[PDB]
Amino acid sequence: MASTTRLVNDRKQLEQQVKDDARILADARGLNITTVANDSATGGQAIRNVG
Amino acid sequence: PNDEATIKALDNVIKQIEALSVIVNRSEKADDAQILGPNTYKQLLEHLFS
Repeated sequence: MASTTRLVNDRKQLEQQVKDDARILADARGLNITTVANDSATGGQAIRNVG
Repeated sequence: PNDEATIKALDNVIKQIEALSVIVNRSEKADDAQILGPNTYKQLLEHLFS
């Protein structure tokens, strides 16, 4: 029970902080949206009324 | 308990924590401004009489 028993939590906090400041400064470069089309047809068997 | 595993775990944890606390964030981007090269006017044709 000393300062050596606080290393794992220290690493957790350090990891979270590094993940945050690695993204605050990263540049924002937006991409161009493409591949948009109507390709969601639905199949099945017809009714074919008899008479 | 084996006393040769605790030392290895402590080594790994210390080394990882210290490798995490050395990396720094620094950028050198420029500004969105332009250069604004020189230019001159040009006159259009005109007709004159009196």
